[PDB]
Amino acid sequence: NEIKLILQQYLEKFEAHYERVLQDDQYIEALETLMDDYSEFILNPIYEQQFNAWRDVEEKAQLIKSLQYITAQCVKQVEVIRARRLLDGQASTTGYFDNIEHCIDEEFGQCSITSNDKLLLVGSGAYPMTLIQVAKETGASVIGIDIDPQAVDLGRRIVNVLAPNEDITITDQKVSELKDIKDVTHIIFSSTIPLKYSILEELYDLTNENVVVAMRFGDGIKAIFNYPSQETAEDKWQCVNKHMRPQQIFDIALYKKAA
Ligand SMILES: CSC[C@H]1O[C@@H](n2cnc3c(N)ncnc32)[C@H](O)[C@@H]1O
Ligand SMILES: N[C@@H](CCN[C@H](Cc1c[nH]cn1)C(=O)O)C(=O)O
Repeated sequence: NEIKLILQQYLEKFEAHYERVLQDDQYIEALETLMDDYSEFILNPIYEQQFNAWRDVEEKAQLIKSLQYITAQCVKQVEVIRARRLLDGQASTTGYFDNIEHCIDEEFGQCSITSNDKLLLVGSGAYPMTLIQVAKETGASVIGIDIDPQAVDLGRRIVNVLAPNEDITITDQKVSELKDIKDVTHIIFSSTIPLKYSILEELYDLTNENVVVAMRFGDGIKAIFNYPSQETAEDKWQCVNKHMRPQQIFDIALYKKAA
């Protein structure tokens, strides 16, 4: 009940900060600072307990749902801002970016992806760290898909700056449109994708029998800055590991073939 205020305050701020950042590139610092606070807020044990204590299903669910959407748009823009800034000759980071760009290597596991493997990232974004960091680290081919053309465009330009000689392709194709989906060994889903589990189910018959999927997600209080986990259809995708990260904004669920 008491916490309710904070979330509605965040929702209003994120709504205001987003509209302001679009029309004027002066309120960037404000948005980045807001996301740095939000990132810290969801990793605070105090507010986690307060959040979990709150019950009222309908109202809470709608509030979480409303927060998921606005923060989705904010992450998109914060990536665009970082992309434009790098292209303008200035590397940068934030509390938010520093949090997530840590354990991108060991999302599947330590020394899991080899040189011969091929990773597919669903929802690459304007600043595709995952593509760049995996490509340079493992020396593997990596693909990125995004429904946003701005993300595709900037993504290609950023890849060209940071990893020009690595095998990195980004398109606006869907999993069904990908020609060499059968050769894909690893698949990462971005947390903030509302159709990620819908595309998971689809990818079963498209992918080979040795494929492994890393689904980024956030349950409980993290669900305000993430789309949560879900049950998967029986005798298809099997959750072999749920990787909770108490100091990171998103957790990881590993899916493999049932046989
Ligand atoms: C900013 S990182 C998140 C990215 O995922 C992308 N995204 C959201 N939903 C989907 C989807 N269903 N398929 C592919 N990419 C998506 C968004 O366009 C955004 O750039
Ligand atoms: N561009 C990024 C992909 C987007 N990263 C976000 C991180 C996040 C989770 N919650 C809030 N922010 C996501 O995984 O949904 C990459 O290359 O990993």
